[PDB]
Amino acid sequence: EARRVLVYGGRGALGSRCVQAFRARNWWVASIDVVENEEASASVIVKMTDSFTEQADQVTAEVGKLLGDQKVDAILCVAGGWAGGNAKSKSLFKNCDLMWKQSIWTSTISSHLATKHLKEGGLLTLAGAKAALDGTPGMIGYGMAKGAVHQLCQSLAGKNSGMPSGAAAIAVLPVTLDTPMNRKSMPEADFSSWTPLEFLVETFHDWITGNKRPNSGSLIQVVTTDGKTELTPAYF
Amino acid sequence: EARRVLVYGGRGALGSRCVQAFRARNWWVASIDVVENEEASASVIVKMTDSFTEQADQVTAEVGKLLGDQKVDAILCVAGGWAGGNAKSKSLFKNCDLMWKQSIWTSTISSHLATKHLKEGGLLTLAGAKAALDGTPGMIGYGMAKGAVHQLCQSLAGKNSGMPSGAAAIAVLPVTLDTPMNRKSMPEADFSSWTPLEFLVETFHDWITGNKRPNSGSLIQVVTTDGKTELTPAYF
Amino acid sequence: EARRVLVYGGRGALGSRCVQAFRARNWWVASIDVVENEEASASVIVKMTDSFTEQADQVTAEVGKLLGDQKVDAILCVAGGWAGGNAKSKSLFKNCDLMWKQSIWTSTISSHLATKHLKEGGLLTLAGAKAALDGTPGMIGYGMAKGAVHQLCQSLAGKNSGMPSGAAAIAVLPVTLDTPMNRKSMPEADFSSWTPLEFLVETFHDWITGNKRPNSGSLIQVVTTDGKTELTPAYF
Amino acid sequence: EARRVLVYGGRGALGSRCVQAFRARNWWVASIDVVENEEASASVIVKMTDSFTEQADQVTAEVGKLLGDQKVDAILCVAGGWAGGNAKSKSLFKNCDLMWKQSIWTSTISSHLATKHLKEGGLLTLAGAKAALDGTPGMIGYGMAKGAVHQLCQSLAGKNSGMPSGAAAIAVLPVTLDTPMNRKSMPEADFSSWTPLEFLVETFHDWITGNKRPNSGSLIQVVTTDGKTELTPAYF
Ligand SMILES: NC(=O)c1ccc[n+]([C@@H]2O[C@H](COP(=O)([O-])OP(=O)(O)OC[C@H]3O[C@@H](n4cnc5c(N)ncnc54)[C@H](O)[C@@H]3O)[C@@H](O)[C@H]2O)c1
Ligand SMILES: NC(=O)c1ccc[n+]([C@@H]2O[C@H](COP(=O)([O-])OP(=O)(O)OC[C@H]3O[C@@H](n4cnc5c(N)ncnc54)[C@H](O)[C@@H]3O)[C@@H](O)[C@H]2O)c1
Ligand SMILES: NC(=O)c1ccc[n+]([C@@H]2O[C@H](COP(=O)([O-])OP(=O)(O)OC[C@H]3O[C@@H](n4cnc5c(N)ncnc54)[C@H](O)[C@@H]3O)[C@@H](O)[C@H]2O)c1
Ligand SMILES: NC(=O)c1ccc[n+]([C@@H]2O[C@H](COP(=O)([O-])OP(=O)(O)OC[C@H]3O[C@@H](n4cnc5c(N)ncnc54)[C@H](O)[C@@H]3O)[C@@H](O)[C@H]2O)c1
Repeated sequence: EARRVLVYGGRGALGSRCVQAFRARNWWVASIDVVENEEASASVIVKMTDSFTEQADQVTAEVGKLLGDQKVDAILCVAGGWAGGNAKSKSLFKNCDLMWKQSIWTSTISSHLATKHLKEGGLLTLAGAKAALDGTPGMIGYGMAKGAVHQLCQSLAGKNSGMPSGAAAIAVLPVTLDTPMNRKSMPEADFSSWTPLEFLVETFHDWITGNKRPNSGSLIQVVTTDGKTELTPAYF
Repeated sequence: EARRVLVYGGRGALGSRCVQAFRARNWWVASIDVVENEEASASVIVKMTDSFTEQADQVTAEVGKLLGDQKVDAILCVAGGWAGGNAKSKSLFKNCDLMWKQSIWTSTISSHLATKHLKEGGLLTLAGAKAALDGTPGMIGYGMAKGAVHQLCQSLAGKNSGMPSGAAAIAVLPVTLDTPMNRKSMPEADFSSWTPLEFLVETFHDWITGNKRPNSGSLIQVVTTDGKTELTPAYF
Repeated sequence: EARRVLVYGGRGALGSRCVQAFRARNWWVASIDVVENEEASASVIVKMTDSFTEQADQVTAEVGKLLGDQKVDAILCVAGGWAGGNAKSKSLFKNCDLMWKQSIWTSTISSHLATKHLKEGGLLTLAGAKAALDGTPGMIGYGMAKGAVHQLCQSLAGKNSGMPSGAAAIAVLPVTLDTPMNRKSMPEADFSSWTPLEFLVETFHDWITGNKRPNSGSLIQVVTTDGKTELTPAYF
Repeated sequence: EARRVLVYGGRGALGSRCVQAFRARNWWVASIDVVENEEASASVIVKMTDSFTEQADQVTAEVGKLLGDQKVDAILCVAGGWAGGNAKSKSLFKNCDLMWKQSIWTSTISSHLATKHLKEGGLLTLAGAKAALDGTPGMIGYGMAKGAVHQLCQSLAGKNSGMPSGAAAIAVLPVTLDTPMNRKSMPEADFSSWTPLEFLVETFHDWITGNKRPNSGSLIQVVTTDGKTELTPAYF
């Protein structure tokens, strides 16, 4: 059930594949990002600023004029990334602002675009990370941004949150996805414990089209061991 | 057993009461807030800026000079505030920008200053909220903020976080505090279910001065019933 | 407010999604169909027979054993199915026999169990159709099978019926539920007028957890215009 | 203006009287029922079976053999009966089954026979009931069955049901007919209200001979107050 999709983080490794395969199946796919994704039906360009309200208003404004009264089947917020740093760090403040702008800013503008552009029965997927289900001493910024996003699921799953009737919020919780960049930077890493980008496209495919879709509020873990990926509930 | 205290959020309702209880015991108290505290030993002024890196680098420069080589006993992060609104509200991006600046920008800089300026065995307290242990649909922004602080507290409590030996990070999680503004906003409320500011200040002295302090990464729910307040832990 | 639910029709398209969401809500869901449902907490297997009292006594008996002295919060009766044909049709006697078996046999056994097994205050939902509120000249068996279910919903709402005190028998009148088979079967159709199953699962959830439940003997029309689904009262 | 007629249920209280009277007129009258009516020109005897398709294929092929190329002028389907019991009852299933057999099966086979045999401009009359225009809590099987017959009658009045051009299907809906066994089961009732079979043979005869005929799909309530009996439209 799905010929309309919004991918926040459209040019980034996983979002890019979601743009590629939903077009291979003739869905209209649109990419919200800091750059244009030429393979998308359309791209919306996010404005670099320090003002959350200023980037928030320009993005919500231009998805306004692009969709008009067209609702979407799914918004997949897959924007995100990584920066390390413990609390004693040099870089703690540079990385915290990078992380907050990458997951807490993007998941909050997407949530709003959900309450306005999203179908009843539709789907908002949020980008969590399983590291954050506990203390992340070595990456304050990361854990904080993604633990914020897991609390946000619980809230959109809540009575009177703004989510369209029958639509759902599901935070996907990876350990390490498997991108060319990750392979380049973490060379001697067991790539067989990284999830393939395709298993998440496959998963958003079943979920978007009613197939075995998990309750709103759901924090779904994605663990790959030796090539085999597993989806497991986490409870907040 | 303690004498040197930082209060982040020093001119707020709990912040002022901490300067007063402690100043009148002849503790050295410095206040950090966007304005001055004439009843504190010292005042650091927080520069209004949308740049988290602007403000952090500043507070860490000014606190860093005040203290020089003196390790303080306890840093109390009691900055904060409150703003409602679900994902559909029009003022959401503004109300989220406030709640992150008051609760996410301030609890992070205080985690940083604690790795740099805190005594071995000393204490950092962060201000969380019991409401955000669950989903907060009627207040998207506020539960992201406080949800991120409960996660930060788990992080500082762990291996190689940056905290000094024997130093505890503890999050206090109130349901409602008895303030003049709560009275004036929720005028027809049952004020006996509110936690009196004085309970927390009596509690901050007990944990500060060695007597009865809990573990680092403790989330301590603060609940007051018919004037009687008990404290009970939450697990993450 | 509901943990125990019987889904008469547990393997069909809508009743299936009801065993999924409610077991993921850790409710006790017992499927009642012509085949076991492996996701349910229980299965009563309806023995195929041209004798009404044989199907009706083996179901009442197997469900009567399965629960014993326990009462259930709800009996969702979503069994039904469809076949066409006018009064001249050579498939008339086959189709008619199947529709009266799928909707009158199952509605009358679900009634009877509610009087014996529905918790005081509980829900029974019967499966109806918007179509059958007027004449159905192209599907005689169907409009005559649903129309009898609409008249049953009223009799249950009547004084001295057997219905448990405080309980409600509500009927649901859909035009087209969006489902797998309807997209494989009706393929150039406008899906924007088709109800997403996830909206009826959420509604069943409201009505079962006491929230916005309509009165007993209500004919609720479910109608989706442009993706927005609405519930309106029909009067018999 | 009419001389061949089938009387379905033709051996029962109004069924017998339509035979006797249309015969006093010399109309060729055929009686369908589970015993032969020796007063009519030809009697079909319905096989007592559980399979709807077994009985329906047998009654259709016997009426079919008897008439061959002959179109009839009016099928008066006056078969039926009565049984009590609300949804909690012991006898619920037996009587539901009996009432479906008597009033739902018989009426669906009449309708298939009118499309095959009724003349253009001819008449099909179905036995409905005032009681079932609303809920019937004490008699669940009876109101389901008669509620099924009211719907069928709008379906047959509709476009391409298969009814011969100009023909009509009109449901008659009594409160109580004055019958001998009604006098035995109800010995003290005010019979001045019990409609007399006679008034419906008088009326069937007018409708059959085009005199003041209701439109097709009309539902005629028949209410007798104290010696006059009025026919008034009911609506779906
Ligand atoms: N190895 C992993 O990729 C990995 C590991 C753990 C968790 N997950 C998480 O799941 C999600 C999917 O993984 P990913 O590889 O696609 O992340 P990613 O880093 O590859 O994608 C980042 C996207 O965010 C965009 N961008 C950055 N800030 C933006 C902003 N404020 N507004 C609009 N665009 C912005 C970038 O242009 C980019 O398209 C991520 O959020 C990630 O943190 C992934
Ligand atoms: N009923 C309540 O007031 C209540 C209930 C539950 C939780 N809390 C939480 O408990 C804590 C203390 O309670 P409070 O009522 O005294 O709050 P408060 O607002 O009265 O005091 C906090 C002070 O922190 C300052 N602060 C805001 N932004 C800052 C920034 N960017 N840099 C430095 N300081 C900044 C504000 O100026 C304010 O004066 C807060 O974290 C609050 O959210 C309060
Ligand atoms: N588009 C639609 O699917 C649509 C439209 C209008 C109304 N409805 C009505 O809403 C209800 C649910 O829709 P649906 O698509 O899920 O129906 P469905 O046909 O897909 O499912 C009916 C299920 O109940 C079972 N059922 C049939 N006879 C049974 C019996 N005698 N004993 C026990 N179970 C029996 C069937 O085996 C099947 O698993 C149906 O009753 C249907 O009539 C559906
Ligand atoms: N008090 C009333 O007389 C009254 C009230 C309301 C409605 N009506 C309805 O009007 C109709 C005619 O009135 P009635 O009193 O003469 O009913 P009746 O019981 O006296 O006669 C009905 C006849 O239909 C036959 N019928 C039952 N099963 C049949 C079958 N399987 N195949 C063919 N025919 C079958 C019965 O054998 C019987 O011969 C009935 O259906 C009745 O329910 C009558």
